[PDB]
Amino acid sequence: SGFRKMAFPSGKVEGCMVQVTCGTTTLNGLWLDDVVYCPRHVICPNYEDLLIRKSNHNFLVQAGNVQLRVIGHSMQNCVLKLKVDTANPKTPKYKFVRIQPGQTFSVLACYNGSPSGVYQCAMRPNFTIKGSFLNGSCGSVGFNIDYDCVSFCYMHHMELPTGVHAGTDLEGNFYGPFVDRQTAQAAGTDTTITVNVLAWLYAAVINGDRWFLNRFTTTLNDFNLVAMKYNYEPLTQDHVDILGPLSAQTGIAVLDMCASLKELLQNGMNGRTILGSALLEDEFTPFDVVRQCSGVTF
Amino acid sequence: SGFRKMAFPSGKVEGCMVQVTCGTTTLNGLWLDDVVYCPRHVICTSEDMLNPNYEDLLIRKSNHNFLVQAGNVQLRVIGHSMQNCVLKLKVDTANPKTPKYKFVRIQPGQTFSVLACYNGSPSGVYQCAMRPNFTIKGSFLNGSCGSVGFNIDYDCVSFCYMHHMELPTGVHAGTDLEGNFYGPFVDRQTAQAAGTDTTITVNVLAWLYAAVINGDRWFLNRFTTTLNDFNLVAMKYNYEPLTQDHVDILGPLSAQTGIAVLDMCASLKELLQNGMNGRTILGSALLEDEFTPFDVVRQCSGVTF
Ligand SMILES: CC1(CS(=O)(=O)N2Cc3ccc(Cl)cc3[C@H](C(=O)Nc3cncc4ccccc34)C2)CS(=O)(=O)C1
Ligand SMILES: CC1(CS(=O)(=O)N2Cc3ccc(Cl)cc3[C@H](C(=O)Nc3cncc4ccccc34)C2)CS(=O)(=O)C1
Ligand SMILES: [Cl-]
Repeated sequence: SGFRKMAFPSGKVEGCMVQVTCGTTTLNGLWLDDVVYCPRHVICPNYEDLLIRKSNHNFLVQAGNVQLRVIGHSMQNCVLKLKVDTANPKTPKYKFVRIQPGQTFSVLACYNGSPSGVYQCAMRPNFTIKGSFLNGSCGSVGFNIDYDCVSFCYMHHMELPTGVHAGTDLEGNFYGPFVDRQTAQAAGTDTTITVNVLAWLYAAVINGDRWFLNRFTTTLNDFNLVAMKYNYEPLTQDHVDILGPLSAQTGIAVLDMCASLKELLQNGMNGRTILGSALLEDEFTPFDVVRQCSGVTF
Repeated sequence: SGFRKMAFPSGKVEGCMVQVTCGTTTLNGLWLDDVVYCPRHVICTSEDMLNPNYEDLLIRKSNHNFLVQAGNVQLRVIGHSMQNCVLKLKVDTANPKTPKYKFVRIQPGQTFSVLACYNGSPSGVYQCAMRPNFTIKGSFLNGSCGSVGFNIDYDCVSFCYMHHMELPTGVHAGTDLEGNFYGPFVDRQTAQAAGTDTTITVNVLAWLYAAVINGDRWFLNRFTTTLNDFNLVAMKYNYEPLTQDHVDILGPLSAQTGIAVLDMCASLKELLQNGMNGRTILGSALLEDEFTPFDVVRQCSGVTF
């Protein structure tokens, strides 16, 4: 029993965190094999003009108490790739993956190449993440683990005026319409991840919370007409198919649970909670619910 | 900016998790130097759990009855002893991944990270608090016994909890690493229930100061209160009494934000009376009590917004 916001064990990622310094800027880098990956703004804009003026010895890379020697450098989109002399002996099995909004991941927040905390979060529909970062956190990474392979999906770059965060995949492509520079940019209006709220309602049923269930069902079209009015993402047939296993386990059809979500949206909770929460939670995917309500290990 | 429920990086603890098997029971163990620590109920059958005599069950065992597995390697058990509700298995190999560590016993209201494991393999990490009734609201399934709670201060891992059992309400009970249970609980399947739970007042206050540091002041008022009048009101909402020690501990956050502890106490009294009125505090519609004053200073900036 119990339902917590759970992150993946961070050990395989901790062994990759390094400190990168260029002049007066200090941020975090990801050391995989003989390459250190970090935000290109560490050189700060015309990034190719700023980069051509730098030499290998201008980049100071520190792994623990050891200084790594930079022997080459190149840029790929908004990420800087620093070739080093030493391959990381702690390099795990890994892949670089680009996630979609609504997907969740673990974040290992670092300052000065040292990991300080781990938390779970989701890529919002507006492509921002509601993270917890201070100055020096740039270059901190987001990841998922599938068996023994770490899938790197996010690298932190900046904070927006509303306190939310923006970053790139590990190939340096931004999530969202953002740019790496000091300019007027704001997060778009955000929406609730409908397939995630539904998965979290199934997790509540699994843990013995059934007060919100009703005898009613709905059509997918009628549900979406209601959901659009509460700034909820449209629910697709793919989402319905993905919720199939949880529907079969609890005996509650996906459209049956949608009628419960419609009633919660029009009437509220009435002084009640679901899994210790007075809000409808949208940062657990259907896979996160199945993984936590089973013993999947790494 | 931002305020998340943050756990400590789990790497130093992952390198200590092992699988312990005794007959038909399989659970987790903590391998530190040449000793593996695990719940003593690994020697029990499900029947035994009603009224087990652990001393009588242990005397009948030999070193080779305990199978210890670290990754794909089998560790050899060369000795065994019992210390309260924990079994200590002496092994023939010291853990090369042993971090700098200490065994600490925490008090209710304190927080810690939990590395949940099944079959000696870590599956997830989460943050939680020791409740006033000495239980923890964890996320554990069968096979999680022996999973540990910890804090990492500087490069040292302070082990404070080892998981032993799930009570009938879904809450969890366990021991410190010296095998002493937190709460009036026993490693017996007897009729035992968690005491009435209460809100950790000093933690809710710390969390209100974290919201002021992040720029939110909608809940503040022009009133103050006496400590006694605050406690008479707080008791009525099942909130823990606030002591002078708690007031002293909140001093740094009070000095940083410019809001006296008893003025923050007045704002809490008002929140309990009125509710939130469709508003949230740090993305939450409930008053949060699983962040200590130390957690807030650690996570939040030193500059108020
Ligand atoms: C104070 C702000 C950030 S900044 O001006 O300090 N900043 C400019 C800048 C521009 C482009 C790029 Cl790619 C990166 C950056 C940097 C940046 O965002 N860093 C930070 C990342 N994460 C958390 C941060 C918490 C506090 C301060 C900096 C944080 C530094 C936040 S705001 O109100 O939108 C402006
Ligand atoms: C299913 C229950 C636990 S048990 O009867 O399987 N159990 C008895 C017992 C007694 C004392 C001691 Cl020290 C240990 C144990 C064991 C125990 O609690 N195991 C477990 C630990 N943590 C999470 C668990 C989630 C599900 C199942 C087992 C879990 C085995 C929970 S309940 O509904 O109140 C009965
Ligand atoms: Cl303590």
